[PDB]
Amino acid sequence: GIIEFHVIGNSNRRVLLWLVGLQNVFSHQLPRMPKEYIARLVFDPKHKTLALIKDGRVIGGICFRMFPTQGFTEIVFCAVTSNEQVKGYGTHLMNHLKEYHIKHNILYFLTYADEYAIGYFKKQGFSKDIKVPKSRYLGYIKDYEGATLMECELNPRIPYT
Amino acid sequence: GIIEFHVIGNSLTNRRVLLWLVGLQNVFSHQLPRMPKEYIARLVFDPKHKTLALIKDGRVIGGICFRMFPTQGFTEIVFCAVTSNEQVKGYGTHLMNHLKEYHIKHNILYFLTYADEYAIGYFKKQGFSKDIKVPKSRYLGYIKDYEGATLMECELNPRIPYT
Amino acid sequence: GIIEFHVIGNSLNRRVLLWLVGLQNVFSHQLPRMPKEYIARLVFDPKHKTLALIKDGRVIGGICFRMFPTQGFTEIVFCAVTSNEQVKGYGTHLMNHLKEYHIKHNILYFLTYADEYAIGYFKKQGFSKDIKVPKSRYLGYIKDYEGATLMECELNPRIPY
Amino acid sequence: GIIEFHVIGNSLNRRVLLWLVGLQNVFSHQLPRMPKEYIARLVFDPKHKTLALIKDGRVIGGICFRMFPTQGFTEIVFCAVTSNEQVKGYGTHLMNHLKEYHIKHNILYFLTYADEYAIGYFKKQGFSKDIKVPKSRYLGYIKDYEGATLMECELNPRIPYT
Amino acid sequence: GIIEFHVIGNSNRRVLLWLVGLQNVFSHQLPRMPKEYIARLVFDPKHKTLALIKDGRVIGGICFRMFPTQGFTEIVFCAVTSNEQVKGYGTHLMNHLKEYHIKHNILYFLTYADEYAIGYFKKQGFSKDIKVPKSRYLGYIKDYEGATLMECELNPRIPYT
Amino acid sequence: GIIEFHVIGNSLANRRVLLWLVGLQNVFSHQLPRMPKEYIARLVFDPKHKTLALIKDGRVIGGICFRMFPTQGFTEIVFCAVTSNEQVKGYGTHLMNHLKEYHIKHNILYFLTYADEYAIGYFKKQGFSKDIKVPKSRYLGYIKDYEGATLMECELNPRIPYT
Amino acid sequence: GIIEFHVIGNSLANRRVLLWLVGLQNVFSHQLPRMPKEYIARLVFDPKHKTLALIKDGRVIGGICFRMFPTQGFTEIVFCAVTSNEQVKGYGTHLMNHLKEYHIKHNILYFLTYADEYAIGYFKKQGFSKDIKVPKSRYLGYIKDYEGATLMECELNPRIPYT
Amino acid sequence: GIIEFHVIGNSLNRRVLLWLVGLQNVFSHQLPRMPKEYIARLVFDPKHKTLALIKDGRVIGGICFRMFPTQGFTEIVFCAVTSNEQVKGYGTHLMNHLKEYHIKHNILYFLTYADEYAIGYFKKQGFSKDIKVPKSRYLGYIKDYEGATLMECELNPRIPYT
Ligand SMILES: CC(C)(COP(=O)(O)OP(=O)(O)OC[C@H]1O[C@@H](n2cnc3c(N)ncnc32)[C@H](O)[C@@H]1OP(=O)(O)O)[C@@H](O)C(=O)NCCC(=O)NCCSC(=O)CCCC(=O)O
Ligand SMILES: CC(C)(COP(=O)(O)OP(=O)(O)OC[C@H]1O[C@@H](n2cnc3c(N)ncnc32)[C@H](O)[C@@H]1OP(=O)(O)O)[C@@H](O)C(=O)NCCC(=O)NCCSC(=O)CCCC(=O)O
Ligand SMILES: CC(C)(COP(=O)(O)OP(=O)(O)OC[C@H]1O[C@@H](n2cnc3c(N)ncnc32)[C@H](O)[C@@H]1OP(=O)(O)O)[C@@H](O)C(=O)NCCC(=O)NCCSC(=O)CCCC(=O)O
Ligand SMILES: CC(C)(COP(=O)(O)OP(=O)(O)OC[C@H]1O[C@@H](n2cnc3c(N)ncnc32)[C@H](O)[C@@H]1OP(=O)(O)O)[C@@H](O)C(=O)NCCC(=O)NCCSC(=O)CCCC(=O)O
Ligand SMILES: CC(C)(COP(=O)(O)OP(=O)(O)OC[C@H]1O[C@@H](n2cnc3c(N)ncnc32)[C@H](O)[C@@H]1OP(=O)(O)O)[C@@H](O)C(=O)NCCC(=O)NCCSC(=O)CCCC(=O)O
Ligand SMILES: CC(C)(COP(=O)(O)OP(=O)(O)OC[C@H]1O[C@@H](n2cnc3c(N)ncnc32)[C@H](O)[C@@H]1OP(=O)(O)O)[C@@H](O)C(=O)NCCC(=O)NCCSC(=O)CCCC(=O)O
Ligand SMILES: CC(C)(COP(=O)(O)OP(=O)(O)OC[C@H]1O[C@@H](n2cnc3c(N)ncnc32)[C@H](O)[C@@H]1OP(=O)(O)O)[C@@H](O)C(=O)NCCC(=O)NCCSC(=O)CCCC(=O)O
Ligand SMILES: CC(C)(COP(=O)(O)OP(=O)(O)OC[C@H]1O[C@@H](n2cnc3c(N)ncnc32)[C@H](O)[C@@H]1OP(=O)(O)O)[C@@H](O)C(=O)NCCC(=O)NCCSC(=O)CCCC(=O)O
Repeated sequence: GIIEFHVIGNSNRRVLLWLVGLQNVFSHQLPRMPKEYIARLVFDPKHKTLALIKDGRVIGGICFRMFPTQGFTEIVFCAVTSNEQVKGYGTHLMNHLKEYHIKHNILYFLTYADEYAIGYFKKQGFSKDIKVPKSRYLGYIKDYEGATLMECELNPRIPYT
Repeated sequence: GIIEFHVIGNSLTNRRVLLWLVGLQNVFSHQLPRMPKEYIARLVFDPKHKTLALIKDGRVIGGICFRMFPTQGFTEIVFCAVTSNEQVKGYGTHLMNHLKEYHIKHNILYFLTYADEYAIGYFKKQGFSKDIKVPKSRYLGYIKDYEGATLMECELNPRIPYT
Repeated sequence: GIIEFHVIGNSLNRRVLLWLVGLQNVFSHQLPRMPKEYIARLVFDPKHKTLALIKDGRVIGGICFRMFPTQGFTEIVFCAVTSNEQVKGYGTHLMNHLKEYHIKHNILYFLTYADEYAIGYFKKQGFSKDIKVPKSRYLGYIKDYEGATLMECELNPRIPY
Repeated sequence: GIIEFHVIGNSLNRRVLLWLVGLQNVFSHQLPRMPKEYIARLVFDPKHKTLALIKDGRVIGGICFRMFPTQGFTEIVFCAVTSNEQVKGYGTHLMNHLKEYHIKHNILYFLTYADEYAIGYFKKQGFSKDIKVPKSRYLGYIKDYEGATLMECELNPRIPYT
Repeated sequence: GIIEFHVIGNSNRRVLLWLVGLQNVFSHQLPRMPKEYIARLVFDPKHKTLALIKDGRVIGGICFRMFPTQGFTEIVFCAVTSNEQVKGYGTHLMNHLKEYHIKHNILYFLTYADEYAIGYFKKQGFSKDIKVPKSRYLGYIKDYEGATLMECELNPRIPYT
Repeated sequence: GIIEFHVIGNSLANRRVLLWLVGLQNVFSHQLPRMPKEYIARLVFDPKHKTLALIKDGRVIGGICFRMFPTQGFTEIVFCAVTSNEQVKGYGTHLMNHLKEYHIKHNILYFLTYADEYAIGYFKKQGFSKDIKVPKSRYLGYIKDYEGATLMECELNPRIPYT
Repeated sequence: GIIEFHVIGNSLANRRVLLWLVGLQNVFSHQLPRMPKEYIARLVFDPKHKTLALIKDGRVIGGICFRMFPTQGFTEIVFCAVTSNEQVKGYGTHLMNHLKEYHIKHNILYFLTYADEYAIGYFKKQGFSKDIKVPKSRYLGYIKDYEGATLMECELNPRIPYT
Repeated sequence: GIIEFHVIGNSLNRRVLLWLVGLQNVFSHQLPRMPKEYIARLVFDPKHKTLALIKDGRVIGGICFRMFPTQGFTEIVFCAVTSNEQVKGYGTHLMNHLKEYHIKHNILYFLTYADEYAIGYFKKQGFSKDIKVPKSRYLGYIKDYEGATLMECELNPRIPYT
């Protein structure tokens, strides 16, 4: 149906049910993390979420945490619901997220990828060469140990969307 | 007895809480004799200081005074004590665990603190470590420094329940 | 006509408004390979300021910059003097005002990237390739460009009056 | 006669206003190479406060400072004692008061610059050329007087200074 | 490419950037017009502008000024950006402007056209025979020595879009 | 059988008037079928158009939708219709008269209308004329132009009672 | 008797003004007895119409009803009358002289009127002309063109003391 | 000395009032065969504006005008500068300022009835006898003094006059 992207968060029913929608999709695709954890982070004020909507219904999104005081943006949760993967949705999601960030003058993503995920983060432009001083992000980015930290650098000249 | 925990603090915007804070200043000062009593009470009743209080039968029997630095990304452990006839019962670790839970819920996962010789052992068993991942450039001037004490650090795991 | 220097920006005034569009035009005209949209987005960003050089109510040049007190330097984003008034010292006065403005604001370091068409002008303004600012302090704060040369300028602090 | 301290500033009283002028006077006289008006814009800046030393009604000394609590330190801007009150301990009591004041606001580091003529006083007040504080924490905030040693003082909140 | 139309003006950031986008497209497509004149009118509040928005960015517009008291509108600027011309965009912009002017009780367009623009206005149902009296438009619309005054009369009983 | 006149219009209205406006838009739309019913609708509910409604047993049977241009010194006649089973009874004249008297009481003295081939003798019999004394500069681009229709004019005497 | 001039009308009255207006409604209709009293009354009390009243000994003895059309730059003389026991004494010429002075001070420099056969003499003596300098497009429709009545104009000079 | 321009008038502030009276003097004195009553009644009329030329406090000239925004033009009513400051560009700088003022208020036509001594000046200011504004549009809104020359000036809104 109509496909739409909304950057939504907690500061309205339509947004609220979308946020439960997202928390359902993040808990279900990322089972290794307590659903109570995903709920707090999704419904936190400082966290925003880019929501992919197919016909009223959440099917995917990205939860992030902008650190404009730090120069970068932390990518917290990335899921696309199982009957919607591998149709290039995750890419469209990352690009809207990229476009959103260049419009807000922020040019580095930082995220902790799991072994299963790294291939998709490559294909979005993320590298293992972390050019940000560890002193800049340690303690702000939620430091999963074992998970693999990656960087992305945006070019505010390219239209990502 | 009945046991309750409570994050309390001197608000600039109540009386149970007041007498509760007084009781903590009395515990901290008497269990921490080389801390001047006036210095403790200044910190406790300071607004940007919170204080997890441990209450047994309405009576303060311990607690941790801490100062959050969310902009910096870590919490300063300021005081903690358990009153003398309630130590070695596990109350000290229950305070720490609860303190750890509150701090996941507030998206902070780093504890800094200075320890004398006599407290260093306790903090290791709360899973602090001498190795400090946090940049000096981030905590210096915000945490009450202590020349002559160890700087300990603790890293919390948001995927874990502590209480 | 009489020359005026003003440090302006979007405040988050009709005369300042049309001046910011004037700057957006001489910036986007003299830096022709840069997206008009991008220059406009930055000129009108509230956290960027622009030293405008005014001659007869009309914009003839200026320097778009972005200060980083928390980091001790200022990023210089755009510098252009309009064509019919270049090589008249106008560029130098703009740079010299900027230096005066920053000494008074206790920032004594400029960081800029210089393409080959512009690097000489910056050398002649007291810039060097010798970046004394720790890389620790500027990554993720200055728009890292590849293929361009990062230049530094260190100001000399002055006791006013 | 009566000696008396007050932390004065220009916010948004005739007594306080003339007190400030006296402070600009004493500062500008004891710092003769400082432009008088640069001293003026500072004393009367809202973000600057001054610890005034009044003696029998009259400004004889002071320490002008700017607090940077979001950065954990205070910048010491001007110290001075009028010349016929120097070498009496007035300078030290002015400092010790400024310390006691800052313990109470949980700022525990002083930064300042020291020319030839006053570094010895600052060392007697416990300032060191070792700067514990991150250069990343003050480089864009404090006025640099290049040619004058930057010095730091770290405060112990557990001790009385008054 | 999601195209979309909007009648906007100066009384919101994206609207501001949208007008800058418009002032740009106008200057570049109408070079003999001073850039500052174009901006002075676009950001004048009695002047509205029908922005054509391809995939988020301005790629065309008509700056017009409505004169209800006088019973007509002034067509002030017309442009479609260079890469998007001869696709129909110019005619679609006129038709939307015509519908807006039906639903607003205004059924007369006046414009001055130089020789290169006369072809386009004839195609949009403009004519050189001006039935509005000089008494009604003169000194209200900005006249142009040597440009043809072109007139258009709309049918409120027609759908134009 | 009780017949009333009311000058109504869309105030920028209660249900009786709203329903009347609709009934007027219904009637105008049927007795004028070459007029887009969406155009009739948009005009009748315009806040600067008024309508002299002929009502019988609470029911709209006819009206004259007009547009007063007091700055220009005349009124435009927009729509004129009596329902079909009430025509040729003299309703359309009483409507014109009530409208004529309405306007001299409002110090407007000129009517302008466009009349197709099939409406011209109606207006002739209500005092309208093809000879326009109003200057083209006064009305052009203020009245809705209908190319191929005859512009008609009417001059009202304020020393006359019309009703 | 003490004579007075007062520009009055029905605003949006004062019981001394309101009785003056009927005093005028009387004098106008009685001196112009072939115009319906109703038409005179409606106008005198129309609020876009003012009246310059001539008050002798408190009673009304004449006046000039007028209508200022500033947007068009002219005023219309609509009624002029002096009580019968007070004609041929200079009253109609003072009333006009005041009307003139008043309009200079309001930056209006043209008077128009449609004079009947019996008025024309008076208007000429007040410097009125049949030669109309104001284009037809400015007054037509705004002032009523009675068949058989003579448009006459008066052009005022602001550098002249009229009163 | 210091020279400033000020569009002033009576709003229906004493330094303004004394400034208007200064204008009514200067006008009345440069235009002696015009009744001073009439000059004054205009200058202080509220539908009238006056662009004042202040040199060292003192009003040395100005232009009294009347904007007819509904009719699309502005009447020039009085132009004078003091007898001992003419022929220095003052009256031309005054009109240039009046031109810019009217561009921003989108009124791009001036009309004036000139006496024979004025005509040269308005022509240097770019006035001409070829009136594009239809009679219907200005007639009666401006008094047509017999013997006076109706002149017109069209302003170009893309040119910078000041
Ligand atoms: C990976 C996504 C989010 C993307 O879904 P998508 O729409 O299918 O992506 P697409 O545009 O259609 O395809 C893009 C392209 O990415 C490549 N790719 C390589 N590895 C993978 C992979 N594991 N999954 C999905 N795609 C992957 C595929 O080949 C795709 O096609 P392509 O090769 O480009 O032609 C989705 O498949 C999903 O929800 N997976 C399960 C959740 C997950 O594992 N998320 C990653 C971790 S989230 C985070 O920020 C960290 C949490 C903490 C931690 O991990 O430690
Ligand atoms: C440390 C506490 C508060 C803990 O009391 P508790 O309820 O009895 O603890 P528990 O859970 O029952 O047992 C914990 C376990 O920790 C072990 N342990 C090893 N070393 C120590 C040690 N030094 N102190 C307390 N326990 C210690 C004990 O064997 C306990 O049993 P376990 O090993 O688990 O079988 C208590 O002993 C006390 O009141 N101590 C004196 C107050 C004190 O020194 N607190 C820490 C310093 S305050 C601060 O934040 C630092 C200020 C800056 C500076 O000091 O320089
Ligand atoms: C470069 C400026 C802004 C300076 O204009 P100006 O008024 O002529 O300066 P001036 O005081 O009269 O001349 C002083 C001196 O500058 C020297 N110079 C050396 N190289 C150049 C050069 N490439 N362009 C202009 N001047 C240059 C001239 O020889 C002059 O020599 P002199 O000292 O008089 O003997 C102007 O020419 C201009 O707008 N040029 C075209 C646009 C441009 O390339 N601007 C500089 C790039 S913007 C930038 O690098 C900021 C960051 C951009 C990014 O991040 O990518
Ligand atoms: C330095 C002060 C302010 C101190 O006043 P005081 O009453 O004499 O202090 P005290 O407690 O009685 O004496 C304590 C001790 O200070 C020692 N000392 C060593 N060197 C100096 C020195 N250069 N000046 C003053 N005292 C100095 C004296 O020997 C005393 O020693 P002691 O206590 O007996 O062991 C005074 O001498 C004075 O007013 N001097 C003139 C102004 C001045 O030098 N101010 C400090 C310059 S920094 C400033 O405020 C400007 C900004 C920085 C910049 O310009 O870059
Ligand atoms: C005129 C427009 C805006 C329209 O372009 P467009 O998107 O290509 O329109 P289209 O529907 O795709 O094609 C329309 C059709 O109109 C015909 N035509 C005749 N002359 C022209 C012409 N000069 N340019 C474009 N088309 C023109 C062409 O045959 C076009 O294709 P078609 O007939 O459908 O096969 C465009 O060409 C353009 O951007 N031109 C540059 C600026 C400009 O020419 N503006 C018009 C005058 S600005 C004004 O309103 C008055 C300012 C005062 C003054 O000039 O003095
Ligand atoms: C014309 C009216 C509205 C009036 O009808 P009514 O109630 O019967 O009036 P009445 O007092 O009994 O007068 C009947 C009298 O009018 C005469 N007559 C001469 N020509 C016509 C004519 N063309 N149509 C209707 N009647 C006409 C008849 O011979 C009758 O003779 P009579 O006066 O009784 O001796 C009615 O017949 C009707 O419903 N007509 C259908 C709609 C219509 O044509 N309305 C007039 C035009 S709408 C407009 O305002 C113009 C919009 C723009 C445009 O037209 O382009
Ligand atoms: C006209 C007036 C108002 C003037 O009477 P007044 O107070 O005596 O004025 P005055 O200063 O003493 O006379 C100055 C001079 O006016 C001359 N005059 C020349 N023709 C006439 C004339 N036809 N009627 C009255 N006076 C006339 C008299 O001869 C006087 O002496 P003069 O000949 O100059 O040596 C008076 O006669 C009167 O009230 N008459 C009855 C009403 C009347 O006819 N008023 C004239 C206005 S007509 C009107 O308002 C409706 C026309 C609108 C329309 O329906 O189209
Ligand atoms: C005309 C002005 C106002 C001009 O002020 P200014 O500073 O002297 O003029 P400027 O800037 O130096 O420009 C001088 C230049 O204008 C040329 N010019 C040609 N004819 C004349 C002329 N008749 N008067 C003044 N200048 C005249 C002179 O050759 C000068 O040559 P230039 O252009 O400098 O090379 C001045 O001379 C003056 O105050 N004159 C006395 C009052 C006067 O005549 N005012 C203008 C009449 S406006 C009016 O109300 C007339 C009656 C209108 C009505 O019927 O309501």
